[PDB]
Amino acid sequence: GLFGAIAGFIEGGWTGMIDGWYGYHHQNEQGSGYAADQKSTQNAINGITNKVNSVIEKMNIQFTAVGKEFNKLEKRMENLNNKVDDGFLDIWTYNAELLVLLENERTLDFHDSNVKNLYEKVKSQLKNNAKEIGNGCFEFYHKCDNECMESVRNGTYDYP
Amino acid sequence: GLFGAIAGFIEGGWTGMIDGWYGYHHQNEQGSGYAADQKSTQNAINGITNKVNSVIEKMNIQFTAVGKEFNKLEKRMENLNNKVDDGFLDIWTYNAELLVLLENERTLDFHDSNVKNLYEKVKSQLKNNAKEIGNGCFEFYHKCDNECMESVRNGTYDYP
Amino acid sequence: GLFGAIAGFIEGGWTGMIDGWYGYHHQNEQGSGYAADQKSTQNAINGITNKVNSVIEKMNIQFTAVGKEFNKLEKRMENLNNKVDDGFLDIWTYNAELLVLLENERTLDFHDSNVKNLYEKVKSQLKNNAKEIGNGCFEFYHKCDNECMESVRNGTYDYP
Amino acid sequence: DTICIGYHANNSTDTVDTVLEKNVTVTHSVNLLEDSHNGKLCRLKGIAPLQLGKCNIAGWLLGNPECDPLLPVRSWSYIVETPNSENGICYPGDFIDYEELREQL
Amino acid sequence: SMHECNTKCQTPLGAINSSLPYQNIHPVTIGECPKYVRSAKLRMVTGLRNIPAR
Repeated sequence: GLFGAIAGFIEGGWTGMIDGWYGYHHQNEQGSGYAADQKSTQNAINGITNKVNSVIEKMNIQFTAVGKEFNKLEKRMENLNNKVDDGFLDIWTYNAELLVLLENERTLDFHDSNVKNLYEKVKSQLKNNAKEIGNGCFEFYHKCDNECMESVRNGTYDYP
Repeated sequence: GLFGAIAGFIEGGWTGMIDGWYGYHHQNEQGSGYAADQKSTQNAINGITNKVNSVIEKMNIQFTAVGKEFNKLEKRMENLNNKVDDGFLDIWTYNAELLVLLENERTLDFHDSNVKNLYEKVKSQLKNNAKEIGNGCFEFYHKCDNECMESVRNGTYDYP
Repeated sequence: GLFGAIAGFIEGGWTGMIDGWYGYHHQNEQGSGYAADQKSTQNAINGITNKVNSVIEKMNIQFTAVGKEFNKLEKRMENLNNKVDDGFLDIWTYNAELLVLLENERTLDFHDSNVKNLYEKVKSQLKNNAKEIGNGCFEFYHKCDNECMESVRNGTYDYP
Repeated sequence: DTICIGYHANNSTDTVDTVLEKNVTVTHSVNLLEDSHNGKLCRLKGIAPLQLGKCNIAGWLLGNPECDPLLPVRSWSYIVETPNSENGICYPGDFIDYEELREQL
Repeated sequence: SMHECNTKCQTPLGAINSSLPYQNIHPVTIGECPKYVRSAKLRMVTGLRNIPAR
């Protein structure tokens, strides 16, 4: 997208992750499988939950709103009431649709950001222990276990 | 801007580019020329055309807005009318200048994004065969044709 | 945050940096201390000053607004006046609380971007003659004085 | 021993509209807009409304003979008319400040 | 038609029983209802772009 991970250098998303929005497809000689990164997943979920809260909280509830009737010699104050009800309804519908286009784009920017921050975090651990091969896929120089994969997940693996 | 490619690592834009918004310039033994990267330029043109359509679509065309007279013992209802007309015109003028400043910033950030996405796809493609010089320029280690420069435009390029 | 420097790759800010929002720590043999990057600090201050100006100057000052009087057979034009005042105040509080939460996040993204644009600028100058160590820190290969360390700050030091 | 960073996908045919592209297919979304209703008049917090039915406000308040079923109604949470609320004033003239009387009520 | 249902929000078409911020049913409301707007879709994304790789 904007940052260049979602349909970017990482070609597509994997249905093998269900545990979280971000994850690692490990391909060990001890067996392959998927494992979600709980940190980037929960930071994204917390930021999305606060965005979902914020847009609903700013929408203070509509109380009893009823139509006003006017007589045959009150057509001006009828057209003032009509202009007021229409003009408010225009502004509320306009702000509701404008914000939706903006926040959907900003959320796709935010998720693309969270894949990028996770990729560079794993790349800075696999420095001269691996090479980049598949745009997300690293290929190790010394072949390490599922414990060493989990060490790369949890933010350790200090190896050169 | 917000991605450090436009006015950043690439010092300025090329006036010899007319074919598209993002493009390359080869310096082969076959000579030189400006050639746009079509996929990034067209995707940006779709993103700009959709925003241009959206901001024009979201306002609905102003129907007949006619001024209303009030007599000498209706000056309260004139001050209600005037407050309604002013207060709507305030809000609609504020909404128009809000979305102009905000989306003009987002447009320059979006184009700056697309130029770094253009540079990073070429860096990940040329890899061990080329180094950085002018920040954007890639001296090859083997010297390949303008057909092989087109292989970097379409993003194939079959040599590590 | 979004760009992944502020609470990202750089773990925390320095309380010895006070002179600017961006800068460098000395760790040479000529002693420790701090020297601010005035270009990243001033471009951030200019963007912040223009957004501070924008949010204030768009809000054109409120003229005299007083309560209006209505008798016992004017409850409709009283409740129409009240609906106009309440509906404008709903929209006004809504636009103010939209702008403050959105542009505080965009300010965090903008500052986080200015740390990227500075760090990648120093990496492209240092290259092989210094390597990254303390996620922000660069260990000089050949070693050099506070004059050579200053030359990296001001936008020179074009050493491979 | 290889390790590949990626992002989530699923079977979800949810779509959203953005400034860049309309109807973008997404893994999860929620609607902030409401369209469902019971199709029924219901009690507002356990208290039933007054339904004027075949009558309007003026036929109930003056006590028109066709609006005698509405005369014992003491309390309500809201007042309801229908498109056929014609039993009002049953002898011609005018109702002075009618518009204000339904605003009081 | 009147029925022995209960609600926090009524409209002329029928009673809404939801906590969503907006509605598109009717401008006339009684009690504590969602905000009337002429919108047909205000769907916000919580996940990312679905690209199944299938």
